[PDB]
Amino acid sequence: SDAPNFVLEDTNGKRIELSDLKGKGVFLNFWGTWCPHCKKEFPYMANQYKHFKSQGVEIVAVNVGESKIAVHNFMKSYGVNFPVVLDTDRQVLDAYDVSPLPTTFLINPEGKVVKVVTGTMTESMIHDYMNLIKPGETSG
Repeated sequence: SDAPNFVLEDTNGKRIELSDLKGKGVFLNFWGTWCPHCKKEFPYMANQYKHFKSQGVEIVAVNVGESKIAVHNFMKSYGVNFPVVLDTDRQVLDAYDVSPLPTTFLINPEGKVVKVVTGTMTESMIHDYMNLIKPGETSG
């Protein structure tokens, strides 16, 4: 049930450790630039993140070991506005035993995996999933 801890660099070179996000809900995505689901769902995530960032939900979109350039090109094409990290050796992918691409893990403020999602997600499902993990209620 507990999300394995990991440390990866984001696309700006910043160290991101999962446990440094305790107290927040984490929408943890594993994805590749070629994935039909990701091309569709990344824009929905980016629109939802505009609302949920200020409700204590963080997104960590773990790319499965593709190049910096391929990742950058995808992020620009799909308007990504949330943290993307590079699982350069697929170590984290292996720790989470991820099969289909993509896979999403809903992690609560305590670091517990509350749902694993491999199906297609509408923007509404993404909204409800972020609600499922946000730390209580935050005032406007």
